[PDB]
Amino acid sequence: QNMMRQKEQEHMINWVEKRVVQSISAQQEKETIAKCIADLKLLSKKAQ
Amino acid sequence: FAKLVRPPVQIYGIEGRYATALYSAASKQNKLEQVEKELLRVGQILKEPKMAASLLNPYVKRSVKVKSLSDMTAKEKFSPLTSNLINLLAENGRLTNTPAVISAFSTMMSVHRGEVPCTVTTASALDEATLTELKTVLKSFLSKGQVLKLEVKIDPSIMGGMIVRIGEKYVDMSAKTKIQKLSRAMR
Amino acid sequence: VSSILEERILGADTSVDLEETGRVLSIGDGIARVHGLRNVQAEEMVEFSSGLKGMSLNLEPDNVGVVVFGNDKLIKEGDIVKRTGAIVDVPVGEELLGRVVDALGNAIDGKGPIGSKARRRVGLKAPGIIPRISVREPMQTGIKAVDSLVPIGRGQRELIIGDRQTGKTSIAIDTIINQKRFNDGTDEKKKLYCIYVAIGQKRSTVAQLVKRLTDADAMKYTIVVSATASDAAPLQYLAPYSGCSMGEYFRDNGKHALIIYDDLSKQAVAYRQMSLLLRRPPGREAYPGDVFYLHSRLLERAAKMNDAFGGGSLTALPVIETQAGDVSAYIPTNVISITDGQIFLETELFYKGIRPAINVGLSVSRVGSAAQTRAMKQVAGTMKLELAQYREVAAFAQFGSDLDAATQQLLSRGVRLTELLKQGQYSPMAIEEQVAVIYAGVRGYLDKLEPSKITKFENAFLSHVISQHQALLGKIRTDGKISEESDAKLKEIVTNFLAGF
Amino acid sequence: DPVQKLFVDKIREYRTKRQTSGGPVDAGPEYQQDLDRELFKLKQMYGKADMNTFPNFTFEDP
Amino acid sequence: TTGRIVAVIGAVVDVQFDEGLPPILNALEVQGRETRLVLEVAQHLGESTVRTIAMDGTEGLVRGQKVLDSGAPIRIPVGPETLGRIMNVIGEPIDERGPIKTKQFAAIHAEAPEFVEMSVEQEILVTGIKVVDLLAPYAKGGKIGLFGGAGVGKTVLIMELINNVAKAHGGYSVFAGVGERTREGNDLYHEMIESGVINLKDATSKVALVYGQMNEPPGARARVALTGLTVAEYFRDQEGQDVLLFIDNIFRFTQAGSEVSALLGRIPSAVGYQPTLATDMGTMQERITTTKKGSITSVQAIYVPADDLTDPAPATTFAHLDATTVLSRAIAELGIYPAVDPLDSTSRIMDPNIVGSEHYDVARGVQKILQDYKSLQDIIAILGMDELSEEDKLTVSRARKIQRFLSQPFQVAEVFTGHLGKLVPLKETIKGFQQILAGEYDHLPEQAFYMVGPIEEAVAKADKLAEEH
Amino acid sequence: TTGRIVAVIGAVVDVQFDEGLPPILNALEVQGRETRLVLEVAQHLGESTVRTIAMDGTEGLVRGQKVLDSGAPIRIPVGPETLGRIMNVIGEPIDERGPIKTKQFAAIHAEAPEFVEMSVEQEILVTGIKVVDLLAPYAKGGKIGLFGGAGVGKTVLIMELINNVAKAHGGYSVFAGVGERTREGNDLYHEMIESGVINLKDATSKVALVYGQMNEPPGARARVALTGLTVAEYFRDQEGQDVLLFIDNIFRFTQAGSEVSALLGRIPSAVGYQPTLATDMGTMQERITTTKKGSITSVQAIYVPADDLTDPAPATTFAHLDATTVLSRAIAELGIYPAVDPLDSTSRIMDPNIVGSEHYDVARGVQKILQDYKSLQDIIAILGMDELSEEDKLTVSRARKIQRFLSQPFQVAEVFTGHLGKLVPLKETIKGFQQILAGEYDHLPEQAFYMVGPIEEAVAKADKLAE
Ligand SMILES: Nc1ncnc2c1ncn2[C@@H]1O[C@H](COP(=O)(O)OP(=O)(O)OP(=O)(O)O)[C@@H](O)[C@H]1O
Ligand SMILES: Nc1ncnc2c1ncn2[C@@H]1O[C@H](COP(=O)(O)OP(=O)(O)O)[C@@H](O)[C@H]1O
Ligand SMILES: Nc1ncnc2c1ncn2[C@@H]1O[C@H](COP(=O)(O)OP(=O)(O)O)[C@@H](O)[C@H]1O
Ligand SMILES: [Mg+2]
Ligand SMILES: [Mg+2]
Repeated sequence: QNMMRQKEQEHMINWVEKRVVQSISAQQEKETIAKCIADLKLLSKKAQ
Repeated sequence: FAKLVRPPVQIYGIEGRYATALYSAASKQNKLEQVEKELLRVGQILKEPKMAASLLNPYVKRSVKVKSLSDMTAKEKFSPLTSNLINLLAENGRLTNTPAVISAFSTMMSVHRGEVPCTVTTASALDEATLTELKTVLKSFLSKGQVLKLEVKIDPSIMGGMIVRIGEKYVDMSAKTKIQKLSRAMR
Repeated sequence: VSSILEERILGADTSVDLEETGRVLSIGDGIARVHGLRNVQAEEMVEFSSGLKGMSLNLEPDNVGVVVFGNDKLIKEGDIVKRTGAIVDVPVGEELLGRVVDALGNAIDGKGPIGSKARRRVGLKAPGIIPRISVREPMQTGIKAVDSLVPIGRGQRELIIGDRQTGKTSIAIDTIINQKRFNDGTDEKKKLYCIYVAIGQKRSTVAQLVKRLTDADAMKYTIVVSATASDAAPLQYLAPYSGCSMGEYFRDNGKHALIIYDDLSKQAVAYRQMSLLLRRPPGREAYPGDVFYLHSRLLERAAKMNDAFGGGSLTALPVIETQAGDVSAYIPTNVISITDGQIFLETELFYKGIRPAINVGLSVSRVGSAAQTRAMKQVAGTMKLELAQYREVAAFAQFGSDLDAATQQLLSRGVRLTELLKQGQYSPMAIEEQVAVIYAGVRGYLDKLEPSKITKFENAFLSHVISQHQALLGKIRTDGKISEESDAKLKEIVTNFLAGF
Repeated sequence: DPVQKLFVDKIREYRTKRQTSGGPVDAGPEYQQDLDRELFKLKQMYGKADMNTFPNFTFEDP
Repeated sequence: TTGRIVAVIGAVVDVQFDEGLPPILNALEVQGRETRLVLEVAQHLGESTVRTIAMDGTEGLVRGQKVLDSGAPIRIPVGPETLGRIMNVIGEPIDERGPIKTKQFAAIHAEAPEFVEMSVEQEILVTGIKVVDLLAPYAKGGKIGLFGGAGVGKTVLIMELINNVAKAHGGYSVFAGVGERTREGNDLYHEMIESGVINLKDATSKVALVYGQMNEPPGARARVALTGLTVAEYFRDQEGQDVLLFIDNIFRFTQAGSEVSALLGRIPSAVGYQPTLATDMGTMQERITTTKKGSITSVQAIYVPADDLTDPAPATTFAHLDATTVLSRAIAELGIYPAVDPLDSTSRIMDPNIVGSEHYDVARGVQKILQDYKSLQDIIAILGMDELSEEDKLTVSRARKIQRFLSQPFQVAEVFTGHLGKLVPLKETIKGFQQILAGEYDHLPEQAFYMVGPIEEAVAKADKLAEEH
Repeated sequence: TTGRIVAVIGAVVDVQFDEGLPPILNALEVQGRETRLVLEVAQHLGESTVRTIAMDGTEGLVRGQKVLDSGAPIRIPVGPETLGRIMNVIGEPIDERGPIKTKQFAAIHAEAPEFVEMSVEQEILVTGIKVVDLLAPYAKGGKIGLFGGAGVGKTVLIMELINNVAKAHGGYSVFAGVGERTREGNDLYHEMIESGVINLKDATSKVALVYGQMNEPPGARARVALTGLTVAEYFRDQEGQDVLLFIDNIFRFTQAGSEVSALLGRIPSAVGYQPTLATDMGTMQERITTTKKGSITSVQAIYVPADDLTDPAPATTFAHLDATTVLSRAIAELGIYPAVDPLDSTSRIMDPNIVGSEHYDVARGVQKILQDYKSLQDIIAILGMDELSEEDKLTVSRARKIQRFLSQPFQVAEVFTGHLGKLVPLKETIKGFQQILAGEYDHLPEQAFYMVGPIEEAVAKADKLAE
C-alpha cells in the first residue's frame, strides 16, 4: 500500500505540472499584469 | 596624500582607479559635465580606423603615441583635465582599455545626478498604458529627488508575471518561479 | 492521496518580497564569485536562482566569494544570487532524536519531516570561564580499558586517535550503545543524548551504522548528522557545527549530551579545499592559517555548565586518523593540543589480539582520578600501577625464565590484566560488572589460572554474578563504593566461583 | 485566496485528475514495468510463501 | 550555440561565447577536426568565457576555431548492445566493428543514490583464493580495493577475479581500464574472446569494455572512469540486474585530474594533488555503491606511488571500500604470490555474525600467529634461531607454514610459474588452516605448503618431496 | 576618524580610511557590534586602506560598517586593581565581577627598555625553594623555562612561586595564559582561589590573571602575552618592585604568530613558521629585563614539538632562557615534591663569579654526588648491593639523604600533605646541603629530612621519630 501511494503520488505530480505548463499558455496576460501591478502598489504602500 | 572626494558608486579594477581619479579631480574645479562631454567625444575620436589602429600596435614607440594624442587633443581642444587623463592613459600604457574608463565614469556621473537603473522583464509584449502605470508606481520606490532609468524587456521564456529590478532590489513575480516554488514546497 | 495533495498545495507560502541581489560573475570548482550583494554579512546564506544555497564566505572589496552547497552544474555566469540576511542556522530540539539529518538539518531519512520548533545558529561562542564548573561526573563508555585506565568525565574532550582500521568508530559506537541502560532508566542526571556526526564516510557506512544502532534500539536517543563523501565541501566543513549546536541545545537546557566527530581529519581537508579554491594563503601541508581556530572554536563548546546555568554538559570524542602513527603531522597535533586527553589505538596491539586496541602507554586523560566512581577508582588505581609496572619490564617477556621471581610475578600479573582488558564488540558492561571483573583480576584471584583461559573465566563469572548476585551489584551501583561488607562478599564470590571451575 | 490564478490552475488540474481517477491516467507501460521489477524485489525480500494463508508448521519436538 | 576558441594552453582550451554560455560539464564539439574533438566545460572565467578540458590531443587547434555547444554532458550509448564492444571515454567504438546501435544514451555526470536508497545487506563472496577468502572475505555487491605498488600483482589478481567470478556470475559485467598499459588492453580482449565471454558472432557477450589507456590526454583519463561507471550504472538500474564492475587503475583518475588542475588556476594541495582531491573522488566513488534497485560488485585496482600507503590518493581511497586487500612487495619478493599482506588486509564482513565462529577464530588465530612471528624476528636477528626458546621455534615453524600456505597457483599464472590453476572452496581453506594451527601437520616440511591448493595437496607434495630426498 | 570596512577575508579585515590613516598597531573599534570587536592595524596597502587583524570573531561584518580609530595601540587598565582579576587580551574583565576600575591605562605595544636603563649586575632571585634555589637558581630579569608535562605538579609550583615571591620580595605577579584551554583556565582560577593567592573578599590578591582562550581568533592569541607584559611593566616601572610573569604556554605564542603571519600572506619560513619568528620573539622577550626601577622575572612553560630541540620555535626560545626547571614524572613516583629534576635543571648563572664560590662548590658537589649515585644505581640493580664497597655505600647514603632533603613542603599544598609551608631562605639551604655533604648527619634516618625546611627541622624530626 505504501509503495502504491508514493508511486501514484509522484505520477500525479508529474501529470499535474505537465498540465500546468501546457495550460499556462492560456490567455490571462492583462489580468496577470493587473494583479502584479496592484501587488507592487501594495508593496510600495507598505514600503514607506 | 591630498584628500580626494569619493564618487557615489565604487568601480574596481584599472578602470575603477582611473575613473575615480578623474571624477575626484573634476569635482574640484566643478567641471564634471563638460568632462563627461569631452569623454564622450574622445570615445569616438579613439574609434577612427587610423587612431584605433595605431593605438593597438605595440611597436609604436610610447612617446610617439603620447605626442599623437597630444596633437589630437590640441585639435579637439579638450579641457586640461581630459587632455591630462588621455596623456596619463597613454604613457601608463593602459589606453587599450580607455572605453572601460569612460563607461565607468558614466556610471559614476549618472549616480551623481541620481538616475537609478531599473528593469522590467515581462511575460510577453506589453502595452504603454501599462508602462505608464509601472513607471508611476516604481517612482514610489526611489528616494526624494532620484530619477528612474527604466529599460523594459520582453521575455516569453518566463510564463507570466514579471521581474522588476531597481538598483539591486529585485522582486520576482513571474508565474514560472511561482510554479517551481509550489512544486518544491509540494515535493 | 489526491485529497492530501489539495492541502499540500494549499500549505505553501506564495508571498514575494523586495530582496537584495547580486549576479554571478564567475563559477567553477564549486566557488561562485557573486558581484553585488553590497549589504551581505560575512558568513551568510545566499540562495542562487536555480535553487542551491551558498555561504558568502569571502567578502572581497569588489565581489563576494560564495561557496555553493552542491554541484555548481546548475549555476552559470549571470545567474541571480538573492541574500537571505540570516547567518547559517539549523533546527534543534528533541524532535531530532531518532532521525538522520544532513549538515543543514534536513531529514535525509525519508521517514517524514523534522517537526522542530526552535532553530539555532551554528557560529555561537563557547561558554566563558565562569559558566563552567570542574569535570566531576563520569561518562561510562562501557569499555573496560577506556572506563578504568583512561576515564572520561562529562564535559571533557577526549580525542580518539589512531591509524586506519584500528577500531575508533567501534569505540564510539560501543559508547553510544552503552548509554541505553541509563536512557531507559529513571534518573535524568544520568541520561546521555548521544549525537554522531559522520563526515567523509560513504553513505553505505552510515547506513550500516544506523542499522547497528537500530538493532540495539539505540536510536531513540541518538541523532545522526551526516555529511557524506559526495556532499560538497561546505557541507562537510559545516556538519560538525550543526552537530555541536544540536548538542548545545541540550547542554544549555540542563540535559547531558555527547557528540562524536568522525573524522575531524576529513573536515579539515574539506576546509582546505574551500580555502585553496577561495585563494586564501596556504600554510603547512597546504592548510590555511585557520585550521587551528577552526577546530579550537568547535571543541571548546564541549563544556560542563555549572548549576546556575542549568547543570547541562556536552562531551566530545573527536575521532582523528593518523598516517602510520605520525602523531606529529599538522592536524593530529592541532587537535591533540586542544583536547583533554587521547585514547591511542594501535595495530600491533589490534593484531596481537588486544581488542579494543587501546595503547594504555600513550593514552592519557587530564581529568584523571576524578571522572571515576569511587568503586572503579579503588580498583583502577591498583590496576593502573600494576599495568605500568608490567609494561616497564615487558621487554623480558620473551625470556621470562632465567629471571628473578619478582619480575616473574610482575609478568604473571600483567599478562592476566592484559587478558582481562580484552573486550568483545558492541558488548559494553555496566560499571559494577567491570568493577567485579577487575577486582577478581587485581587481587590475585587469577594468578594461578593459565592466561589462555582468562577470557573464559571472565564471561562465566559475569553469567555467574548477574544471574545470581544482582543484589550485590545493585549495592555497589547505588552507592559507587566498596564498603568492607561488599569487599568481603566480592572476595567470597570470587573465591568460591574459582573453586567451582 | 482564489486571487492567485496559480492556486485555481493547480486545483482544477487536480480535480480533472481525480475525475479521471477511474483509472491512473497516462500511467504508461514503463509505469507497469517499474511496478513489475520493484514488486518482485519486494516479494523476494519477503520470501516466496503464498501471501494468502497461514503457512502451517507442524513444529518438531526434540 | 556557437563560440570561438580564444586560448589553447597545454590541454586546456578557453572558449569565448557571444550567445548564452553553456552550463558546466556540457560537451562542446570543436568544428573542423578530422577526429571528433570534445571539450568539457569546467569553469566560467567571467566575461562570457569558459574554460574546458579537451578529451583528445589539442594539436592543430587554431585560435578562433568555431565550437558547437552540444547541449548536454557527454552522452554515451548504453544497453545490451554495448556488450563485447570496446569504447572510448566518449562512447565511440575503438574495436573497428562499426557503430554501437543502441536505443538509450546516458550522460556520464549523474548523481549518487540518496541515503534512502542504500541497501544494508551484506553476505560473503567466494573468490576461490585462500588468503582473500580467509582473512578478508569479499562482500557480495560491495566496493573492493586492491592496493599495492607497481609489479606486485594487481593486474594478475584482477585477471583471476575476472576468470573466476565473471563466467560463474549470471548478470552482466564491465571492465573500465583507466590509464593502464595499452598492451594489457588487447591481452584482456583476446583472453576474453578465448574464454567466450565476448563473442564476435552472436549477441551472447557478457562483458562490456571501456578503455582510456594511458596514451590518452589527461582530460580523457579523468572521465573514462565515469564512462565505464555509467555503463555499469545502467546495467544496474534500468536492466534490473546484478553487475560486476572492474576498474584498473583508479589512481590514474586522480593523477589525471592532478595533471590539469594547475592549468585551471588552482593552488596545489599537499603533495601536488589538486585541492579538490577528496570530493572529486567522492562524487565518483559514490555512484558505485549497491542500492535497492540493483547490485554492483566493484573491484578497483588502486596504485600506490612508491608503495606509500600514506600518500593522499590511497589514504583518501581507503574510506570508500568494504574490503581492502593490500598487496605488499616485502611478501611478493619471498615468492608468496598472491602478494597479499595478511595483516594490512581488512574486510567489513569479518564479524563472527557474518562468517561464524569457526571462520572468524581461524582467521584471528592466523593473524595472531603472523604478528607473533613478526615480533620474534627481531630477536632471531640477534640470537640466531638456535638460542631461541623451545616453545617459540614451534610458533616460528607454524608461522612459516601458514605464510607459505597462503600462496596459491593462479589459473592465469600458468605462464609465470608453469603450475596449474587451483581453486579452494572456503570450507577447505578453513579446514587447512585449522589443521596447521592445531599442529596436525607439524611434522611436514615447510616447502610442502608452497604453491599448493587444498591441504591434501600439501600432504601429497610432502610425500613426493620425501621420495626424491 | 571613521573609516569603513571594505573587505572581510576570514579573520583579516581591511578598512578604508580617507581623512587620515592610523599608524600601524593602532586599535580600531568596529561600530555596530554588541560584543566589542577590536581590530589592530598590520599594514598600509596604499589607496588610504589598512589591513587589520581582528581580535574576535568576524562573522556578521558588512562591507561598509564604520570603524572608529581609537588613536593608540590596544590599551588596557594597569592599576593595582587588576590584581586577582581575569581580563582578556583587550583588557575587558571576564570574571563576571564588574569593570576593572583603574585610573591608569597602558598600551600593550611599548618598546623595550633602552640600553642605559639596563642593569649590569646579574643578581639571584631567592624563590625559597631548596632545589630550584640551589641547583638551578632563578635570576632577576631572567627568562626561566619550565619543562615537564601535566600530573607532575606544574600548577602547584606556579602558585608556590607566586606566594613565595609575594612574601619574600614583596612583589606581585602576573599570569598570561596564551592559548589557555577554557576548562584548564577555570580550574586554575579555582585552584588559586583555594590556595589563597587570589582573594575575592578583601582585595589582597597576588596574581593578575590574563587569558587568551584557545578559541579566540589567532590575532588575539599573539597579543595575550603583551597584555601580561604590560600589566607587569606597570608594577616594575610605577612601583619599582620585582615581578613574576608566567606565560603558559610559550609555544602557542609562536603558533599564534605563525597563524597571523600566514593570514597576512607572508611567505612561510623554515618549517612553516613566520618569516619574523626571531624578531617576533625578540620584541617580547626583551621587555622581560631588570632595569634600575625594578625587574620582571618570567617563568615560561615550553612545549618542544616532536621532541625537536632543533625546531625553530624551541630553538628561538632557548636563545633567551636564563634557566630551566625540568619537572619530571619519574621523581614524582618517589614522592619527592616538587618533582624538579636536579640533574637536568640548568642555569646560566650557576657560575662562581655570580652566585659565589660557596654556593657554586656546594651545588657542583651535590650534582657530582647525585650523578655518582645514579651510576651506582645501575650496578646495584644489576648485580646487587654486595657488589659495592663502603667507599661507594657512603656516597649512596649521602645521595639518598640529599634526594630526600631536596623535597620541600609548599604552603599552598597544605591540602595534600597537611605539613606547613616552609620558605627556607637561601643561606639555610646552602648550610643544610654543605653539611649533609660533609657527613655531619650520616647517622640520622633518611626520613629525618623527607619533606622538611631547613636542616634543623630535619634534626628535630629525626629525634621525634627515633623515640
Ligand atoms: N573489540 C573488538 N573486538 C573484535 N574486533 C573489533 C573490535 N573493535 C573493532 N574491531 C574490528 O575492527 C574493524 C574496524 O573497526 P572500526 O570501523 O571501528 O575501525 P575504524 O578505524 O573506525 O575504521 P575506519 O577507520 O576505516 O573507519 C572492524 O571490522 C571490527 O571487526
Ligand atoms: N600469482 C602469481 N604467480 C607468479 N608471479 C606473479 C603472480 N602474480 C603476479 N606475478 C608477477 O607479477 C608480474 C605482473 O605484475 P602486475 O600485476 O602486472 O603489476 P601491477 O600489479 O603493478 O599491474 C608478473 O611478471 C609476475 O612475475
Ligand atoms: N608539594 C607537594 N606535595 C604533595 N603533592 C604534590 C605537591 N606538588 C604537587 N603535588 C601533586 O601533584 C599534583 C599536581 O596537579 P596540578 O597541579 O593540579 O596539575 P599538574 O599535575 O599539571 O601540576 C597534585 O594533585 C598533587 O597531588
Ligand atoms: Mg570509522
Ligand atoms: Mg597493471
